[PDB]
Order: sequence, then structure tokens, then C-alpha cells
Amino acid sequence: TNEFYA
Amino acid sequence: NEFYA
Amino acid sequence: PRTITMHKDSTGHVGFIFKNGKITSIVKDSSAARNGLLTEHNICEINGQNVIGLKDSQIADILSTSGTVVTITIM
Amino acid sequence: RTITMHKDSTGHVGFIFKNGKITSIVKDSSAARNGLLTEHNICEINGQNVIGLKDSQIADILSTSGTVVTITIM
Repeated sequence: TNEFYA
Repeated sequence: NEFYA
Repeated sequence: PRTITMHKDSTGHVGFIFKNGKITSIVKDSSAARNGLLTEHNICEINGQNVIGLKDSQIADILSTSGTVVTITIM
Repeated sequence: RTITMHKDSTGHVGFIFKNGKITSIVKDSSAARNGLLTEHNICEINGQNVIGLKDSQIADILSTSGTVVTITIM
């Protein structure tokens, strides 16, 4: 959790 | 607002 | 279309991105990749539960509170 | 070391990160085609040092960047 997609 | 699963 | 069974990795993820109920991306070296999950397909069912029409946050909650083995039907 | 990528039609280059480190690469993306590597820390984006910045600031820099994104990793 708290991952970011870029 | 995409989601990772 | 089809039914794909995946296993969460050690971070709790099966390896796809979605938005608006549709899979948009597959993660390299992931269970979704190994098991042949396809992009640009709407998610229909997760662990036997109809998710057609649910909000993305409701889908994400189902996925996050699912166990290790996750079976998704797509169209 | 330094990897140059182009945003797709959705505005993404194709990677997931957390705690300042790249954790996943997306299939069929700019990051995949250009050899961005997982389990490496993000040091610079478009020549700006980002070591030490919080994830939301890194995400802000990426989203506010133009089409070409160069990232240095280690």
C-alpha cells in the first residue's frame, strides 16, 4: 500500500 | 486516479 | 472472455493497474503476467463476487481484503 | 544510470515506486522499452535531485513534467 504509479 | 492491485 | 487465477506477492499485489473498472496495465514479472491477465478488459468477478458497476475504491477494497489466491473473471 | 522515457496517452511512463525506490515496471511501457530497473532508488528527475523527497513530491514532479522524463537511478 501507499505505492505510486508513474 | 488509477489503482494498483 | 476468461478466468485468471493469481497469487499475491510478498507486497500483497497480483500485478495489474485498473481504472474505471478496466485493467489498463500488467506489471512485469508478476502473477498477472505469469497467468496471462490481459489489458483493456473490464473486470466482471473477483473471488466469485460480481464487481460490474462498483466504484474503483470498492473494487480495490475487495482486492485488498481478499486472501492470497485471487481469481478474476474479465470480459 | 540515466534512463530517458516518454509519457504515454495517459501521461505515464510505466513504473511503480514507494519510499523513493522503483518497485515494479509495467509491461509494454516506456520504462520497459528503455530499461528502467526495479529495486533502484530514484536520484534525479529531469536533472533535479530528488533523493530525500517524499513520495508525493516525487509524484508531483513526475506529473508536472512534460512528455520526456529522464530519471537517474542507482
